[PDB]
Amino acid sequence: MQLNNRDLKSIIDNEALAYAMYTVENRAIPNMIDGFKPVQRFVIARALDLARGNKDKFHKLASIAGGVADLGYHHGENSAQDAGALMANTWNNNFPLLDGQGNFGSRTVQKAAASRYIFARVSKNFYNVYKDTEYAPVHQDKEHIPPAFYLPIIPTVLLNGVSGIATGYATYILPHSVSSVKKAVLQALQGKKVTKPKVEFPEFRGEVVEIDGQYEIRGTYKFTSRTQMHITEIPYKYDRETYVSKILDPLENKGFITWDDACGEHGFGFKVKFRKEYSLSDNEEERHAKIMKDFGLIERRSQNITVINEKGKLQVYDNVVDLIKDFVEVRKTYVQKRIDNKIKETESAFRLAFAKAHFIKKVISGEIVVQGKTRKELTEELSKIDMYSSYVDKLVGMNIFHMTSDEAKKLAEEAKAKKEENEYWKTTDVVTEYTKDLEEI
Amino acid sequence: MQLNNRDLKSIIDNEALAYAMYTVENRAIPNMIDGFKPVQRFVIARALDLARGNKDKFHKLASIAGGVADLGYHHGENSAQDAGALMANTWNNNFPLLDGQGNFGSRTVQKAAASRYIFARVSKNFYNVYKDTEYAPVHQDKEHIPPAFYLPIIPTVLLNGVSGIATGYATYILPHSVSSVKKAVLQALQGKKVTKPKVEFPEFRGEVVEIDGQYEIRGTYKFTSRTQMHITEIPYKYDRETYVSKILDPLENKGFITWDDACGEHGFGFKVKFRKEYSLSDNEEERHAKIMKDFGLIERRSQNITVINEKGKLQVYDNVVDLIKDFVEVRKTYVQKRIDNKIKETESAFRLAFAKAHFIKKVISGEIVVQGKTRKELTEELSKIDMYSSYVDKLVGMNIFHMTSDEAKKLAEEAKAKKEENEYWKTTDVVTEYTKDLEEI
Amino acid sequence: DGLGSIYPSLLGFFSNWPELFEQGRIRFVKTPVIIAHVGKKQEWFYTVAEYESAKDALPKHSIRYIKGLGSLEKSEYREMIQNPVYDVVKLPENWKELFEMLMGDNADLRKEWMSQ
DNA sequence: GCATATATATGTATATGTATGTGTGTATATATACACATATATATATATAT
DNA sequence: ATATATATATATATGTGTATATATACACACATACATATACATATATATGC
Repeated sequence: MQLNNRDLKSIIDNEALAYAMYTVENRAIPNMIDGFKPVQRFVIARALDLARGNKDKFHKLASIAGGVADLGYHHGENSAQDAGALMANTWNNNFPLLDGQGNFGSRTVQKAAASRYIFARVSKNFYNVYKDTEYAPVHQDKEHIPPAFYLPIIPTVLLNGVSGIATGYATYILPHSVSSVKKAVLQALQGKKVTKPKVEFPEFRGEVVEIDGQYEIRGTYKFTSRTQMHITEIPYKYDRETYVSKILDPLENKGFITWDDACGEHGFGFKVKFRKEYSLSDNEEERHAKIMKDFGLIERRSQNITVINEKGKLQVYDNVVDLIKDFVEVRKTYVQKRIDNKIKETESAFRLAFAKAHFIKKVISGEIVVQGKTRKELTEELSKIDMYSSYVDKLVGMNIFHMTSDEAKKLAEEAKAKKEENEYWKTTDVVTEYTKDLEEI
Repeated sequence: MQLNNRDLKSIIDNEALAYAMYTVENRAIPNMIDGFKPVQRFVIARALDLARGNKDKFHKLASIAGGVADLGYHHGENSAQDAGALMANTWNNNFPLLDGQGNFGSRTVQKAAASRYIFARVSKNFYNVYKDTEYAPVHQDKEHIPPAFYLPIIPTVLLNGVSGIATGYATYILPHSVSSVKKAVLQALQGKKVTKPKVEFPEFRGEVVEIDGQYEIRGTYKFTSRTQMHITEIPYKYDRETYVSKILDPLENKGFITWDDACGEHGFGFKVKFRKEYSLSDNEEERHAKIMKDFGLIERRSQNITVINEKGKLQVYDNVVDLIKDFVEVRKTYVQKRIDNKIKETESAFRLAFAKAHFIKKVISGEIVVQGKTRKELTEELSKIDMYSSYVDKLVGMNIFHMTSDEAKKLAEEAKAKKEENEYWKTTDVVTEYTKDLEEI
Repeated sequence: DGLGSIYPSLLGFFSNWPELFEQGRIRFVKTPVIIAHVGKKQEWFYTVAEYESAKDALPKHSIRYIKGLGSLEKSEYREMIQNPVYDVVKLPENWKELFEMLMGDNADLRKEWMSQ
């Protein structure tokens, strides 16, 4: 019946503390490695689940939203498909995670449509930066069917813009440019003095000016005449709707401006006829300062770097170069683990192939005789041979077209093929394959 | 830059007529043989594709709505999960085809549940009624992965009630009783006198009486005292809040009755005290009729049958029995076609079983052996043999443990099992196998 | 949906003012319902009957049904707006009996209207 | 007739302290308004009639 | 000369579709601004001072 007193210290420091822990570590944060929040990890994980069969078939977002609870998801699917709608932009994101098919909006509109018109599939850039995913660190919860995280060669958290918001903490990161971060991970691999990558925005002709830990994103404007006006770019936090509603309309119902549209292949083209009772400054620097004060073309942004590490704990940073270097020193350990484990399996494969090839060379008029004798006799007599110690199940699952001469030379050449693959993956190390998977862009 | 004069008459005769026929066949009215909507065929086809692995796993209603466009659905999916949500109940339908998991409802709530809370799987009733669905007639559209129609052994549309409403046209059929339809199709098998089946509505402890085409669905009340009374069943077209706001709320405003909750586990329980202003007769028959009319415990209903044949056009039936015997004759024709096709396959698998048995008996003991030869000339040598012809491809890809003598007899005994199944299915008819189908219940 | 329901209902709405019809200022935009990849190129089909007449003649393909502009891409929209296709909507002399026959509340008009 | 002086009033320019964000999505649920038709029902409007 | 018998178009309503929207907590650590006021300098002027 349990009429128990549950006191408020117990209520807060157990239940609300666990709720706060879920917000800070399993709802809001992306890791420094993959750049994915856990609902994003769910989205790309079920994108890999539906990526089998063809890499060019297009799939419904609701088809991801259907069986996401198989992987360990226990919330509403609408937030998941709207998250995938954000990674279906390629205008709010510099790095295209998924190829898409449908109406995805532009710079001028920001609200994505519902799932009912939208097809999506895995992009190639996934396959450029994510590889070797069977070595991913398996999560501590058993029904957490995706791992802890995946294997990128890059920190993707700095490529598309992260706003991470939870109980207590908050974080914000701007996107960057692909060649800048590519030469950055070259220079951080080599151990030289690492250069800062350039912050890039997609589909955007504005200018990012970096002063005192401060990003001035500047929209563009041009004086076509003295009075007539053409703003061609607006800053990135504004779209066409709020530039109309909070800038163009409040100055339009004050008798100073009359705005109109002049867009095209680029959006945000507003042609503004100023009115005769509004003062045009002949001092052009005062004109520039007042047009920055009123039209608000300079958007100033300050970043915030708080991250969960590879160990599952909070870490506060101030520079992006330290995130690159931490990514490199974290990643190289698992690269070396992959190298050693790959050596183990490639050897097991070579001894398996040499065992089955030398088996077939001892079958064709050989001492291993199959007719007239039962199953158990052959399993025991091949089990007593040490070079058929634990392989005899796939020797017996083998079929009779492994009897001719051509297959015997085929088994021999494939055994020496994985022998030279065994030696080739035995010689190499972290750095030259990391150089290779970097240069596969 | 195209400009064409477009007259209203050809606009009507093309696209308004297309909208009319689309609302008739593809939106409202089911086909008479199986009683499914096309969107309902999409729902149970997605149930098949979801439960291809396991019958007992419970899928989400979002999961039954997820991957629907690849099978040929091209319209608003929200109607598809709401149509799925309006079938897996135990209370609106006598005969569910889907096991539910969650509060799908009772008679006390008319609203369907959300797409965020309820799981579902297919019922056993799919495995009781819907057989040999590999022989379903192939739809003319290649994108139509569900068939033209499914394969029922019963008129399903009579069992749960269907309200179809389209462009100038209406149809309504009502639910019935399972043993009544069962003995009706038993009489329709044997050419006997076919009784029109008894109407049953589930979770309804009252009764339905047919009066000259009208159907009276009766709510039940009982005199607790002279002024006290208890309503125990109400008609299904009144919900709890509908009986409150349509009867009980427009009776306390005029000061007639007084009502309170007594809804037990059986169903719609209310307790009503009659006030002194609402006078009742001393004779119980006009008092009973006055209470029976004022409380609205009569549900009048009328029938309409405008249903769809297999030839893609309409057909109007006066009653149940003509549609029953039309179902019987089309089921007899297609079951005769499916047993002739079974004869074709039962002799083909005999031919393959005797060929593989004789082939293994010559491989064990004979000149037909392989030893470091050329796979291709071996297959051509088997192509010289007339009864090794057209089966040479899987014979080279056939396992070595059949080469042991434990399975060389096993192939022969399974061929004997084929023999007895072959001349077992050479003697069967429509009527005894469909008699087995009816006694499976 | 569109060309069968919001089209004739808004034409019955517009039937109060025929002067813009004989001004020619009403222009329906014919929109594709199937975009099909054949070989490398694409083919556009406006209505379902246009596809179904040419389904058998066209070779193996990969189609995409179009439910509306939410499935249409950027370049597809810019092509159908910078090279548009218009049907000029002309009212006949017997528009009133057609709009009563097709928009009146009697269902019997819809009964023997579809029976021919 | 003219020095003059200071007083306060209004520009003015900055520096305060607040106030409103919405950010940017995640997350939770819910609501909305139409087209397709017969079947009752109901309620009150008119006739008449003595 | 109005009581009443009666007839007929109003109100859901069923399911299918096809589409919208909306109140909130989360939080930094600024972003833009909302006035705003406020104190102080200096100008002129005029009326005192001489």
